[PDB]
Amino acid sequence: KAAVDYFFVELHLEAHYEALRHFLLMEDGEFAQSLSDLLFEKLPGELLNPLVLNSVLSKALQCSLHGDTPHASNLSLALKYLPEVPDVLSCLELRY
Amino acid sequence: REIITLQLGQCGNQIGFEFWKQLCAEHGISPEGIVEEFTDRKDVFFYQYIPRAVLLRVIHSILNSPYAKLYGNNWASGFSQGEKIHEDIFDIIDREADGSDSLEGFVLCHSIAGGTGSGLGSYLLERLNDRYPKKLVQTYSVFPVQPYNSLLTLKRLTQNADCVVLDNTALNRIATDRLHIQSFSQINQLVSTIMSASTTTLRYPGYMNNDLIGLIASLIPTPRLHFLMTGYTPLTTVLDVMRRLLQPKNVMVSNHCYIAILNIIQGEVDPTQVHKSLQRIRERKLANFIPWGPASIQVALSRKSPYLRVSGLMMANHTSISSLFERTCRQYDKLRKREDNFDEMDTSREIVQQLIDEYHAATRPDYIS
Amino acid sequence: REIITLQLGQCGNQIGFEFWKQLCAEHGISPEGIVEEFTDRKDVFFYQYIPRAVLLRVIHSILNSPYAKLYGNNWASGFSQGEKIHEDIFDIIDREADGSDSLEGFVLCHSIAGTGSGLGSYLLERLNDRYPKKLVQTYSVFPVQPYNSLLTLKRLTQNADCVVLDNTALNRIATDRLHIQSFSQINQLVSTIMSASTTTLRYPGYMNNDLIGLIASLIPTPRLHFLMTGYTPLTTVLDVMRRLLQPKNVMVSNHCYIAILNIIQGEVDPTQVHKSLQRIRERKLANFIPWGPASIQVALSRKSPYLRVSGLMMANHTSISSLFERTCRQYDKLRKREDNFDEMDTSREIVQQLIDEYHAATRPDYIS
Amino acid sequence: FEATINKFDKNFSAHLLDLLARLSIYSGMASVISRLDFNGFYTE
Repeated sequence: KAAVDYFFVELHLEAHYEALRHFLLMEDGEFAQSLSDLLFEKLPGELLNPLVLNSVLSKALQCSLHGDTPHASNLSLALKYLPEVPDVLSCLELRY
Repeated sequence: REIITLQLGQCGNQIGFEFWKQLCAEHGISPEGIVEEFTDRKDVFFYQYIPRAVLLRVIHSILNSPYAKLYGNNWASGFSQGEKIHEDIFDIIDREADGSDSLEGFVLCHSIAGGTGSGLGSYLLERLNDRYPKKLVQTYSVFPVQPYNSLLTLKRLTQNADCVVLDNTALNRIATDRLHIQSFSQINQLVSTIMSASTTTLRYPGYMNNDLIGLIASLIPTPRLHFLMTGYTPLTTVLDVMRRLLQPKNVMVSNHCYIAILNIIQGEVDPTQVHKSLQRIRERKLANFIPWGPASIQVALSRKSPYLRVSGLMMANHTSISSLFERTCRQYDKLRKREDNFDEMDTSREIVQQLIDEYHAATRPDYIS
Repeated sequence: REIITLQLGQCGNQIGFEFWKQLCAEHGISPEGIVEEFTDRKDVFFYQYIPRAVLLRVIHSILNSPYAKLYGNNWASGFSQGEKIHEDIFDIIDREADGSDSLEGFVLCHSIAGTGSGLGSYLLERLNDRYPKKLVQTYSVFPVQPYNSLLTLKRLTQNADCVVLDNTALNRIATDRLHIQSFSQINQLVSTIMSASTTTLRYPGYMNNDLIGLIASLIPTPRLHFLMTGYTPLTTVLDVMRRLLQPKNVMVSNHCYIAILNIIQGEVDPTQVHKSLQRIRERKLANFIPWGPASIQVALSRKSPYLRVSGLMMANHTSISSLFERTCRQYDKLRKREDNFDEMDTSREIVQQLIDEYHAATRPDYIS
Repeated sequence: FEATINKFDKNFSAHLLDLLARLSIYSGMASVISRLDFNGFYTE
């Protein structure tokens, strides 16, 4: 009982869950509607270097109107595949 | 994306005022336009607080109100005055337009009951399609020589406004029944409530419908059948709300079927039962939809203002709205036989009769082609 | 470095006197030029304290005020009388320039509308000839009136090395949010801008510690040397930065900016400044020249302890050409309505060059 | 003189497109580009 209580009232375990949902599961509007809206404006060698996709996030969080907290950081917008070239697939991860 | 409002005539400036009172109450904004101590994105309507209002006699009393720190009778004459101040007034719109980050739409609060604004409303929509072709326009028109000024503005609203009707007749029925008034500032108390909850999904972020194009694109199927009606039940679980909404005793309007419904729930209700209420509404068959395409009903949740109980709004596109027009245009033919070219009144009567044909054709199982 | 200020005409002396009154209070200096007991750099404007001023009927109103211990209408008449006292008035400046440690500039406060229009144009030619390494910044004020207005414009486009304040935008702001309906009431607004214009020369800052630092940043080409002002509070930096770009505050009656300088005189948070500029780039509230790489500059400052968040904007906007056409157009209407009268068309010729210079600056190929 | 000013332009602009190149490849260090460019220039 003192171990579980130590998590909530001191390390904010209840916050992390209700925060990752704001970012990963796209619950908070004006963020997915601003992240996906930016990426979809482009569509190969572009849109793949850490100069645009590693920076589009730091431009996305400003338009969130919810976040910009110590929780809001640590959103590594990385990738896991190098696309060559009408389909419905664009592989890209987003890890807390 | 920022939203801006325009209020015309005597009516629009009155309900828009109480619309500004009720909305300013939702957030912790003092009457003096200053935030008090006491999540909610207040940037879509307010600009650092300053509201994006544009007011076009009663204005004197409006400044005489404690909210001062918050900023003829014919149709052709109302159209003439709009031309005499064409450039003078428009500068306010432009300077507020690009001074804003990204304009999304134009909320229009006006009346069509023979007022100078009624013509004034007809002019602005023509120019709003002239200058800005990429800006949506929404209008919360209100219904009552009165046949003349009413049917004319309908000619402009059916081709300029891409999207909410409110008839004073069905409102006063609610007034005498559940408020027992037997005034103007009495019925608008409920009217401002409809508009306030109409933008619950905009001021508070949610998953779906985070923009004005997110609400309208689903309901309006074609640029012609672009008329909506509203419902607001709280005047208790989910099956209580949606069932009290579909009754004709609550609708703000004086075969037939629906095309699309939208129900906004503002409470903290248990979201586990929202699918159950959907089953009971289907099985009892309390509402009827179109036969041709698969038409459904959609519901989304949001949270009330924590500063201020389960509320709910119902937004619908019912083909019964065609009857209201028939009441109007019928009066025109009677006034056409009883009393420089009088040709604009012809094409106006002509184009609405195309719309009344477009509604009656949507209720047939072979509406396509 | 030091700066000697010159005040010409009735407009100059008053807005100059109100400028010194605001500054003497900002610092701990009593009206009798004695430091009161009660870190701010005061050697640039004050001489160890006495202001480095050169005043040029209205003088008696200053001599009778409690601040006594601190020291025709044709343009041709103004130009002629300056020629007669050339050596007299140039004897009080020479000693004022020499006696100075290392002179830097010559701030000039005057209105182009009668003697300050002419005598002002005369000193502007002599100053550049006598010293070519001294900057001449002029706080001109816009209003036979059309004639004298453009004549000085001829001198201000080749002599002055750098701020317009037009009375029309002063009258509009006065009746809008100040409810004046008065000269003594509009002067309270201009002096608030002047004392705020040089808020980076009275306090030791990181950058912009010299008068040539404020000038060379904005002015890209020596012809395009007209700037305008913006001053909002009559809260985060995003609120101030957005309210400054509203045309309701710009004191000026396609088109784009060349460079903007924002002055924040508050205690605002020093890390959120980059966050505000980022949202400005997204919403795209301001457009700039397409040819050269132009940016926006924002600088913080510290208010005097003896004397809240404010903000001022210094920008070089191409829309300033519109004001010149108004003066230019009115002249031609007077030229058809009435020794050689050839000095006017030469002035009319050179001012038209600047206007075309501006309209060609907003093209993607302004070069050549 | 008239022929060497244009040499510096080709020389100096070449180094600047190198600075803006390396300052882009990063995970601040990304907001510097918004301080070098504002007008979309150097977009090559």
